[PDB]
Amino acid sequence: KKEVRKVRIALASPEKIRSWSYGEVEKPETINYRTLKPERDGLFDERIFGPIKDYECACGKYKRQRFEGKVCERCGVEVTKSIVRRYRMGHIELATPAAHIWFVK
Amino acid sequence: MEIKRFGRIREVIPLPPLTEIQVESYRRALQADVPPEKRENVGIQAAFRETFPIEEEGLVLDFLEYRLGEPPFPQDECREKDLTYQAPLYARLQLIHKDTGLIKEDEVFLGHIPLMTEDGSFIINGADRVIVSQIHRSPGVYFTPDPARPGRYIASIIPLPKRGPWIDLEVEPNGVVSMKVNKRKFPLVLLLRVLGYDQETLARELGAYGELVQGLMDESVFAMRPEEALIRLFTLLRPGDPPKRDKAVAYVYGLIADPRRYDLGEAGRYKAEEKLGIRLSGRTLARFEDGEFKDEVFLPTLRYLFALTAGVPGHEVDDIDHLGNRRIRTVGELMTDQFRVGLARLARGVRERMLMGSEDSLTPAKLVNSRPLEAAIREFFSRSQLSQFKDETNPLSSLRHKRRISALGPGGLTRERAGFDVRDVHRTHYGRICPVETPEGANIGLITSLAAYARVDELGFIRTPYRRVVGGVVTDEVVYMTATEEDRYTIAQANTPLEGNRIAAERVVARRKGEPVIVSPEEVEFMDVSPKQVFSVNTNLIPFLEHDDANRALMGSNMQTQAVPLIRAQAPVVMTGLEERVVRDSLAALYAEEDGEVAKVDGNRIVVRYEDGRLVEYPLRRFYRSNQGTALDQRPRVVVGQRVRKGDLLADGPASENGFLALGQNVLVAIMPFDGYNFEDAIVISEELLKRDFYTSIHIERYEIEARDTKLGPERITRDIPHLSEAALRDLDEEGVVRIGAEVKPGDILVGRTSFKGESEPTPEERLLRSIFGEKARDVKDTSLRVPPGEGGIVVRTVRLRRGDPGVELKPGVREVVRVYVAQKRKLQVGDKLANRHGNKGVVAKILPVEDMPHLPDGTPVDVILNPLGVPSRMNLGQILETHLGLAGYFLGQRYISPIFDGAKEPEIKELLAQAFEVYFGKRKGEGFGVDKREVEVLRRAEKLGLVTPGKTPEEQLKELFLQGKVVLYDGRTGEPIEGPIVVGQMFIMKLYHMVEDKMHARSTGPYSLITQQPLGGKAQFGGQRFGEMEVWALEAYGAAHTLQEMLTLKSDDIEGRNAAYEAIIKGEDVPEPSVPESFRVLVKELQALALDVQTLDEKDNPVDIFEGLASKR
Amino acid sequence: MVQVDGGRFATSDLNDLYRRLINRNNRLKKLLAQGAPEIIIRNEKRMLQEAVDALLDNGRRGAPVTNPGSDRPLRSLTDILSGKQGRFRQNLLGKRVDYSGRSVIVVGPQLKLHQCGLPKRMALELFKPFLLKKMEEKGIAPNVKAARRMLERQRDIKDEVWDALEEVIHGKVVLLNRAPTLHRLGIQAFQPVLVEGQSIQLHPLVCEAFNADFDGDQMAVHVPLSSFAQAEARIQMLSAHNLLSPASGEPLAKPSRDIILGL
Amino acid sequence: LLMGVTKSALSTKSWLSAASFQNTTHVLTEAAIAGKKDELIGLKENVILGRLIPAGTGSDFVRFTQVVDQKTLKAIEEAR
Amino acid sequence: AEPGIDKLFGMVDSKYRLTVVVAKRAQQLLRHGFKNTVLEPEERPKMQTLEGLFDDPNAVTWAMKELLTGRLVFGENLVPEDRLQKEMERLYP
Amino acid sequence: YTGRGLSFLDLIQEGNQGLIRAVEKFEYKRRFKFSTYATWWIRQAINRAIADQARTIRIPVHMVETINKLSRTARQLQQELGREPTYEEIAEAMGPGWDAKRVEETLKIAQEPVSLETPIGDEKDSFYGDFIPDEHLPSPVDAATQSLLSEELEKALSKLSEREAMVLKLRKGLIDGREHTLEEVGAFFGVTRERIRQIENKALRKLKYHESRTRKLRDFL
Amino acid sequence: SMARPVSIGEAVGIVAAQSIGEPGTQLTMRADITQGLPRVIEL
DNA sequence: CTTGACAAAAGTGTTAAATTGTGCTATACTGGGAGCCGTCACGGATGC
DNA sequence: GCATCCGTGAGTAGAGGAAGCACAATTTAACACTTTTGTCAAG
Ligand SMILES: O=c1ccn([C@@H]2O[C@H](COP(=O)(O)OP(=O)(O)OP(=O)(O)O)[C@@H](O)[C@H]2O)c(=O)[nH]1
Ligand SMILES: [Mg+2]
Ligand SMILES: [Mg+2]
Ligand SMILES: [Mg+2]
Ligand SMILES: [Zn+2]
Repeated sequence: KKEVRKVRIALASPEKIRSWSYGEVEKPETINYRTLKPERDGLFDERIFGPIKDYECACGKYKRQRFEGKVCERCGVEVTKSIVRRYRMGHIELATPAAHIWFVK
Repeated sequence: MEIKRFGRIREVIPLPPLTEIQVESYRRALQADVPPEKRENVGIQAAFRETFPIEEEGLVLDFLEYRLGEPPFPQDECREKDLTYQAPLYARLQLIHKDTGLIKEDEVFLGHIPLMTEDGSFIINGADRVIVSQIHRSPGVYFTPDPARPGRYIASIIPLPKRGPWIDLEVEPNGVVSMKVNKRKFPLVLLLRVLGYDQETLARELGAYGELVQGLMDESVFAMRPEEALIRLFTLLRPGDPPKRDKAVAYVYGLIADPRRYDLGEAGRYKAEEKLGIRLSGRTLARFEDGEFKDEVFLPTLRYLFALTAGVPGHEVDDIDHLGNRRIRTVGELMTDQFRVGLARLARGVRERMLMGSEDSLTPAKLVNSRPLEAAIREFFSRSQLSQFKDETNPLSSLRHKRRISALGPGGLTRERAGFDVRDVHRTHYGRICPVETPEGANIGLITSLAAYARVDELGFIRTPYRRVVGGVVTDEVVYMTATEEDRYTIAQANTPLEGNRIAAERVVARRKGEPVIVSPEEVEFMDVSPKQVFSVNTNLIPFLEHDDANRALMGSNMQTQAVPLIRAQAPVVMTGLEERVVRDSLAALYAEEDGEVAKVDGNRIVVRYEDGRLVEYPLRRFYRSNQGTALDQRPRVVVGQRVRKGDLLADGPASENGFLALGQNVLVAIMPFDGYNFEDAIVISEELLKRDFYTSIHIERYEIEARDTKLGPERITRDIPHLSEAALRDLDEEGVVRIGAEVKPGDILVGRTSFKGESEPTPEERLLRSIFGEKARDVKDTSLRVPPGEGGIVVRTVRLRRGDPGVELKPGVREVVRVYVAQKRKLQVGDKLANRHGNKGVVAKILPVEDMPHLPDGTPVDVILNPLGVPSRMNLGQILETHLGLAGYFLGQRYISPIFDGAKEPEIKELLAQAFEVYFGKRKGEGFGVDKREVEVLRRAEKLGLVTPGKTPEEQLKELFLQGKVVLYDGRTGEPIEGPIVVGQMFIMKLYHMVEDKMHARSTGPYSLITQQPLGGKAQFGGQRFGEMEVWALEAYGAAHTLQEMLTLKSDDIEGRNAAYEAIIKGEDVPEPSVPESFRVLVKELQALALDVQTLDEKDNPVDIFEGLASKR
Repeated sequence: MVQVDGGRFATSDLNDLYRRLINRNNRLKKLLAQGAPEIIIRNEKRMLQEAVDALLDNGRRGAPVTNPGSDRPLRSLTDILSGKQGRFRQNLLGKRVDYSGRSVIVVGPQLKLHQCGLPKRMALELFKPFLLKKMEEKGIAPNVKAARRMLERQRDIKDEVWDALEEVIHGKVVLLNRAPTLHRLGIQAFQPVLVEGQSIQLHPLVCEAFNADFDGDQMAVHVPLSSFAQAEARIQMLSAHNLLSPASGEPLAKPSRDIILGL
Repeated sequence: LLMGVTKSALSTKSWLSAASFQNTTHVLTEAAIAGKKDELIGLKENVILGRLIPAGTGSDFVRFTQVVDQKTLKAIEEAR
Repeated sequence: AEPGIDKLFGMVDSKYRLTVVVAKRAQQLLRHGFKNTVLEPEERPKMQTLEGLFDDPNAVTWAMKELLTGRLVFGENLVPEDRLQKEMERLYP
Repeated sequence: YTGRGLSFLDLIQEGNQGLIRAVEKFEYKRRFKFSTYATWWIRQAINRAIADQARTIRIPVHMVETINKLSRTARQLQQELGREPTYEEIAEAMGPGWDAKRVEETLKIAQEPVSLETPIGDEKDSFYGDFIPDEHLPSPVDAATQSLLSEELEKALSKLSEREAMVLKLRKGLIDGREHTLEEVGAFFGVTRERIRQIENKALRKLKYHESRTRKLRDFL
Repeated sequence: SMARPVSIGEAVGIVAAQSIGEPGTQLTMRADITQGLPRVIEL
């Protein structure tokens, strides 16, 4: 529709960073060592970053396209396309503030 | 076919063993066969005695002796099962309790040491490897001038690599002599006080110079006690740590006096004694005993520095690129260095184990864990820069690989930070390092070759032989000397005329410290052995080298390594004389051990009964695949009942003909332009070469597949593959493997395999399709191995390894592995690369039928046409002289040996051409034929060009043209002669490894990358071509906006665009408009991870969403 | 975090840098809730600042963070965008592309200035979607899917396929490129002529602009797809339309070597 | 004022083209604090976004040209 | 060299305008199946096939030949673009 | 404890947590010194932190202890046999409940992932990640055959009646993406369950009859 | 390249950079070493 | 098109067995360890 | 005027490449049983 005519770059506030994210990463876990599935609250969680295959939740209650825009009430995973996993961000809440090294060195 | 030899110089010694740099160094390190009590303190024996004994500080672990066991598997078994050819190592240790006095001895297993093959290589994980020698600066004491300020010098002390820090001694402008250690500069008097030096001692010896000694006479620290000075020095070295004497003496003693930490080296100690004129007891800077430090080298180094600055006649600066200051580390030393590294780690785990856990009940075996030692050795032989994949395209390739010298590697220089001076040809390179053989590009001058007569001595310095000259007569006594020793004499050239042993010339060309001079015979002290000692083995194989420019001689010697073996390979018509020794030392052929009689001859083995009565059977390697894919086999050359002498040839190896190196063919060459098919190095050949199987070679390719255990189920190698017709499964046997002898083409199945399908419900459209035809979906899918595009041939071998087989170490989860070998026979074709020994190369551009080729008046056509425009600007005239001599041999039926710089000259070549004309033309007259009408026309022009003498008869003028290497040549297309006489002769041409069959590739669509979603790279991956920045600039300068946009979006990473473009074309439509590339979306996300807000706007500054709303929180 | 064909896993360096920061952040929370002394708390906070520095820009301040058992520094976000190997110069200013090939070059003296010689085998792969449509238009294949199976196996390709490939390329041009591309004449457009063999035939008079000869040189091939792309290549980029030098204005395609010698 | 080619190119108005040349950290940190806006004027900026470059056939001087035949032109003008 | 390239370059003020006119005309021919051509039957480009002579399938070749006859009109702001395609589609369904 | 997956400063901070716990539980009535008791708690915290943070793919504490015991056993057998043991020797020394299959599975679990950024070769312009294809997004070839199949399936369904096609699409799941029960289709049209079965089966017979007369649908199978 | 007035829309900046840079590179690959390339860079 | 069936495929508690998470150990023990120069050379910008 | 710090160095191709133990919480698998859903035979 609309065409891109300009690109702007600026600083990001803490309040803007929290509006980007779909959840907070609380654990350093990647995946289960036996089932090879992402762990809850980890760096690959489906409830934050989206489903791994199209229109399929973690628990398996939903498996088809008809429930588009729906969130499972059991696993908490949105039923949508798996390509959102390239675009959805998370965030980490620090216990104490830290400086950005670009604006220091 | 007889052989004629030229030359005058008589060599007094033959060439040394050409692989002795590898073989002799690794034997000295191992000392495998020397009895333990007679072993000398070198190699790994010296490493055992350096780390041991290990003391807790009351438990002592000591070393007694070691031994090496027999290898577990033979060499051919290791190659087939991907093993390492090695031997177990055992150490005999004893534990002593100091408090009690009880001793226990046992033998502990330490691991495996790789073993070197007879030709000088290793088998690491089933692959052949070569350890390349390293050159580096020798340790010692050196004096160089100050670049910033004239009249000042710097003294350096350099240990072995990673065996101590460098020490600098400089006179500061203020007059204080300073010592710099680890980027920290402190006055020398502080440390010189620690060595118990007083004010009366220093001024006695160094006070004979002037103002310099005054800078060493500070009274602030002179009265200070050595213990107080020791602590003060410790604070400067590492400030912050608590000053304690127990910690202070540990740091100072461990920095310059601990033999386990500082090592000057045998070469470094020898250099220091020669220069400073002292004698060293050890290999450290200072010696610690009786609770005090005693000086060993610091005082003599300081005296040389002061006297050099003062200007005494006997002291001079050092040249760091002088070959007397550079030394070679061979395979034995490089291996032993890592053996000592891993042994120090083992002693570190022994100490932590003997002070914690069952101290009263200990055994030597329970203390020792050999895992650190095996990891050090394994890392060296696998992931070292000096351990390289062996080059074995032909036997000459592997010989050169073993004589290469590299300045790179761990502890060496870097490719990017190396300057001009380190890359130059130094004057001391003469007779030690070849001046012409080196790679062009970023590695020029950093990788070199050993000279043919050179050898590395025990300390690592290269020596070259010279003949002693006394009183004007030359003796046969030969002395090997280094560059530093060579500088003291006047050395005559090898071509100096002699009357027996007496020098005959009044004026002699000689060198004095590297520069040419003219001297009298009574001033000569040494003489060169032969011209061959200046160059390497590759350069010594080029005849008429004296007529070639060095820039083109570099190409010729390098490209002999890339020649592939031929099924009808033959030895060159013109040889230098090194062809026999190259085949002999490569160990590729088979020779008789002593006199005997041949009993059995076969294509697989030969049996010889020797005169002592014993029978020896020799198996033959047949159709073996090398690291580069070329076939290596041995062909017998004897018959049953034939008597043989000691050293007689039994079987030819690859690229050899009756014991001579054979890298190509001998062809008939004409030098003339031909219709533009010779344009800019292109080459025209005849179809007659293909008809008689010239330039035909055999290549073998290997393919592999695995059957694994998965969660869904195990993969199975089977013939029953779903949805496949009988035409596809015709050549597979009952086990799913292709039968031996089958002919395979791209798309043909080699091994059949099935895998369990992942759980995924099908798409609705497929579900209706399966309902219509009444077909039930299967639970497995096709995952078989097929021939890649552009490949194929004949199946000649299969190998099947299964879990549990003896010697087979498969990775966890792998059930079995199947390997298939495919062989093809390659004939010469358009696009193949050819070369000669003088640096002339080019690709084949045209193949002509025989009736199209130019031919001699007797009907003989030529084989190859070369453009004369490639000669003049390259200045490689050796190929012209080889052609002239090959023309004489074509009619006389003989071959020649012309050594380099002493060989065939034009008067001798013209005397041979006169004899060849008598059979080339005297034959015609007897048969009843005169002079052709067409030859009279060419002769008429030839005297207008000033080529023949006016007034002579036609027969006399044809002979005048023959002595210049020219003949009258007819055109095959018209039958009329070329208007001028053409140079025609015989030349030796090689077929190189680079063939167009292995290089042609194309792609429409294929695999894509994970993160950027762009096409992969490389033909092996079926990847696309890189369209880089400079290519984008060219499209911008053309104004092709739409062509540039397609490559950026529709053909690389616009996922939606590339799907729509493919569907439009198969429907007969024009491709649609592209969209945002995916790599730009990645850049925006990666910038957001850096807490930067990047936003795309429109004309009104309103935001534009490029993520389709997929990343917006509702 | 992907599983390779053999069952082994592969992961990026950013995952290890995130794990370090999360571990230190969680430990600081527990230490604060336990009333730890200020010496322990200050140590944790100094470690947390350094962990963030490594994630953003590893090696800018202090010693680089390395993966245990190795000395290779971990790749941070700043390393991903900067340098010759970074995101800008490697993936945005230049890319790898579809519909492209490569082979050795030989001389064709019989060609016209606007022609080149292209192997049949290369052209079959380069113009594959066009050929699939053409095969179905005739009776060679019933549909596009059946056409693609026929080309997979070499022994299943019939003689009529080569006739169809001749009508596909009628009037079209390709792009030939030799590296290094020093000026814009390192890319030129040619009308392909299908040949037997595996090497590309090049006109004698365009070798000076390419700085090309015949001792081993290789060249690349590209296919413009749309009508805009074909029209630009046939009008602006054609070899026969670029005879003078953009730098000096002197003839660049001109007689050379043996052509001069004969004349 | 006179400056060299490197300094002249790094002080350009567009941050996308300056950050893709050299000194990326310094260029990006200065643009973000100022809130700079890139107007996509030159060639490098449009290449990065995959747009049609404003040169050659992509220039506004020739980009909007129309082509029509007489039969369709007569019908439109007469009916208007 | 393309036939009549010298005359084609002389018909436009800028060489890039000629490429724009050619590319847009070829799209028109492809979209209507060559039924809107201004060429006479004896002027149609041909290609030689094993079965006989047939029409040239290359639309870019057709566009260049049509532009040499002088029967095409090109310029800026000639007609509204939506009204151009509607009439051309009605004339050539 | 250095060299086991954690940095020296990480080990120190994990040991400081054990020292805090020891202060809480220490008893001075027993007349033992503090370092005698605190050493137990300091070592435990460091050891537990190694088993929980040293691997990218976390492995439970009990399984980590099995992997460590399995490595000690193979090292002891290696120095006794003069060679690397087979899986059958390892299982026998481990004890009851262990066979060669369990040894191989445990070793497969204990494998660490490799970095995508690890170089290969000497020059630093080639990395592991450049040789790994992506197999999640469909290829351009696979996307086109999906749409070609749908277009051909739509033209075949036009030969059917209005309800025969509509019932078939609901049952097969072509409209909503999910199949619907015979009863669910019945509720949409107001008809019984068994009625759907016969009408859905009839439409299939007509499709099979046309299919044999055109062969426009077999290649997609 | 055409010996005629330049047409509006040509990227003359890119052509200038390629015209200056090309002879310097080919000369090095084939005096340009001393008082050649270094003098041009300094200017 | 509608009833009666009829077994089958799928759904639903219940529970024992693998599997995983966590606390604890009382002689006395109290500041690390690896490096280690053909250290790359030159220009620009900053701070004294 | 000088010492200190920091970023820069051509392109494409290849081809190898070291703790236990006890016990509580939690997850999973096995097993029945109830309910839902097609087929078959009428009709
Ligand atoms: O490292 C290199 C080597 C070569 N090349 C490229 O390959 C070319 C190899 O050029 P050559 O060194 O083969 O010389 P030449 O053909 O120009 O010699 P004459 O026939 O004129 O005597 C170079 O001129 C350059 O284009 C590189 O780009 N980089
Ligand atoms: Mg090279
Ligand atoms: Mg050349
Ligand atoms: Mg070349
Ligand atoms: Zn769910």
